[PDB]
Amino acid sequence: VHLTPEEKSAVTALWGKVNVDEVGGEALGRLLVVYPWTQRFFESFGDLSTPDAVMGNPKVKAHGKKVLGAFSDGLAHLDNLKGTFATLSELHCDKLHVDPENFRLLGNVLVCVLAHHFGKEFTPPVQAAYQKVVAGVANALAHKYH
Amino acid sequence: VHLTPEEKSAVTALWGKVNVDEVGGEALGRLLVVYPWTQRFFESFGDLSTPDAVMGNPKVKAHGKKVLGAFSDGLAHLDNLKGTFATLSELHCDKLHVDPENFRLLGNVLVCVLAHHFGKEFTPPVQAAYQKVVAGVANALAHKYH
Amino acid sequence: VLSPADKTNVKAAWGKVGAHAGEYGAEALERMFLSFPTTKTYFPHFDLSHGSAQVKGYGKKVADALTNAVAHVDDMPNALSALSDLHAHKLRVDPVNFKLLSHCLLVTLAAHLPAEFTPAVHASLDKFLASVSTVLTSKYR
Amino acid sequence: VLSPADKTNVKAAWGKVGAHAGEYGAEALERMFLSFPTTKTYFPHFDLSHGSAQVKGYGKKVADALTNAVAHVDDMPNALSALSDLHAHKLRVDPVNFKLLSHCLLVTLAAHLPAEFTPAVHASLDKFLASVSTVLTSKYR
Ligand code: HEM
Ligand code: HEM
Ligand code: HEM
Ligand code: HEM
Repeated sequence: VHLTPEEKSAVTALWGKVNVDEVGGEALGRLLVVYPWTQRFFESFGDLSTPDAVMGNPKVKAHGKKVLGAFSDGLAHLDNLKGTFATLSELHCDKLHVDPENFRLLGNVLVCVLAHHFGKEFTPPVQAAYQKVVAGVANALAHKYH
Repeated sequence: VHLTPEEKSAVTALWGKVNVDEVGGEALGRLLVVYPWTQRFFESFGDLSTPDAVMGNPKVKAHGKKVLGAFSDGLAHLDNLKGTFATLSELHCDKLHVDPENFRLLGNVLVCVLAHHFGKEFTPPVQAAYQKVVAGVANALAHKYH
Repeated sequence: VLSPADKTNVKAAWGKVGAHAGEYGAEALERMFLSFPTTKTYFPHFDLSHGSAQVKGYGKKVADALTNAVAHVDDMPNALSALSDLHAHKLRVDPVNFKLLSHCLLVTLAAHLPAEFTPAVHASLDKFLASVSTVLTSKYR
Repeated sequence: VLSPADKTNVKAAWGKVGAHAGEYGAEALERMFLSFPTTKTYFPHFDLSHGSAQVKGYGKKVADALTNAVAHVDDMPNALSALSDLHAHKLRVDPVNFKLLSHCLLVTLAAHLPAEFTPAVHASLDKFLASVSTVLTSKYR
């Protein structure tokens, strides 16, 4: 994926307002609630059996912060997502055994979280730019699978 | 998409044995039988009311031959499927209004036809190479949509 | 299957949408056409510009069908039977596109329902839209 | 839904699989692992090399489940109830992978049973495998 200069500007402007301590835990929690089969990868988190248990789980929050920090790193290298994420792609394949289809689900939920948090500011053109971003990140994270 | 040199050799060898007069019409016919909603694009083709009518339809056979000839062009330019299919991509988007998801359906039907035609020779590694080919053709045909 | 909690959550969220249902349908379509341009292949006969009368009119039809489904959440196959016939025999949209529209409907609801779009409600709405989509593709072959 | 003709076609085609069911299941899995390497993420505890004992044994399990589904084509949700429980609550394979395995089963049948794999039978088998997949993901959420 490649973004036009206007899309890059819109992505970067919105992201500068994203709360680093919160959006990641919200997105990861919603992934686990909306698509509960994804809980298979997170047994060590403990009880994930209700929305309240997931959303308040401190390990969900801490892990989501790391996931979104890596996402933030990708936004600093939008022309080189595959290179930027190659080590993490290898990790998710070789060590974590994560089906990359899950990366697309997390992108779905992240877009919903941005829309929920920002409201009307998350316009249809801003969403379209973020859809390119989350697709690019998912594709980059899938790239070193074999 | 990137085939290994071994995969390129295997796809080229098998394709040289393909009956260019039948395989395209068989793949297109099976698309219309197995996924009958795809008949929407071919109302001008006449009788599509039964499997026998579809497979025996002279317009299905003639058009399938043209589709297969385009596939052959892709197999001759595996390192530049994007450029090979750019004009047909624009045509399928702007003139024909064909959802590119149909290209993926046709590609997997073509793989089934190759398996049917070649039997034991269509080994699991040969299939894996052809899966790269049909995904690459579908991606290239989708690339100029907008 | 939609659980009792799913049905409660969907009815509550759609009740909050209220008179905006048609507007949100049109916005979800605009989001879908912009984010997923291949979906435009089904509307070569539409002006797809922002605010077009055809997108507004069609978005109201989508919204009304969803309202019908909410009002008949216990037996959606029967309530949507005529619409599923039309999808299977005439419109013939590839099934993947229903996931794209469903996602854009969720984004639209999220952008307009700050209090209501909780994780639980998000999950229930996703299941509901997938169930509608399943009904609408159930007669394809 | 599977029509009476679909059920006839599936029973005839799968009946010809016969005692090869296990071998053909292992071949379909090999085809899937080579063609769609992301599916291997579900089998880190397996030796996935050509001819491995674990792939052969698992292929027999898949094939035997399909034979049972064919024998109970009139009430598949009930016949597969314990297996769908296991998929929803433990295995938790993302739904996309079922289409990949189904495609590789069709390829395997086409390569082995050319006289059976007519266009109509191909259509019926694809519907049947999609129906099995639907049952196996029916309890996910
Ligand atoms: C944009 C998408 C994603 C990004 C950027 C991302 C990033 C990360 C990062 C930075 C780590 C920590 C690596 C380390 O500590 O060395 C990690 C670990 C992990 N990720 Fe991902 N991830 C993504 C999606 C997913 C998804 C969708 C799943 C599963 C559904 C997943 C499953 C895991 C697991 C299981 C771990 C290890 C956690 C643990 O040790 O308990 N990841 N990821
Ligand atoms: C996936 C590989 C495909 C290839 C390589 C391909 C190639 C072609 C070619 C070479 C033509 C004729 C162009 C011309 O005469 O100028 C054509 C026309 C057409 N294609 Fe495709 N096609 C593919 C898939 C599809 C699919 C899956 C559909 C619909 C389900 C489709 C719908 C059409 C239609 C409706 C026409 C015009 C037919 C007519 O003139 O009546 N194509 N395609
Ligand atoms: C939740 C999913 C959907 C619902 C509830 C829905 C509902 C409707 C309704 C109520 C109509 C009008 C039916 C009539 O005239 O009696 C319609 C028409 C139509 N639908 Fe949608 N639909 C859905 C998804 C889709 C998708 C995903 C596409 C393609 C991307 C699509 C494409 C069309 C088209 C092309 C028409 C004909 C519009 C016209 O010519 O005016 N639908 N749908
Ligand atoms: C037609 C579709 C499928 C059928 C009929 C099927 C059948 C089965 C059966 C009968 C079992 C053993 C159940 C038991 O222990 O009681 C099983 C286990 C399993 N299935 Fe499949 N399955 C299907 C699709 C898939 C797919 C698409 C995947 C992933 C790509 C998958 C991954 C697994 C895994 C990882 C196990 C556990 C194997 C082990 O640990 O030994 N299944 N399945």
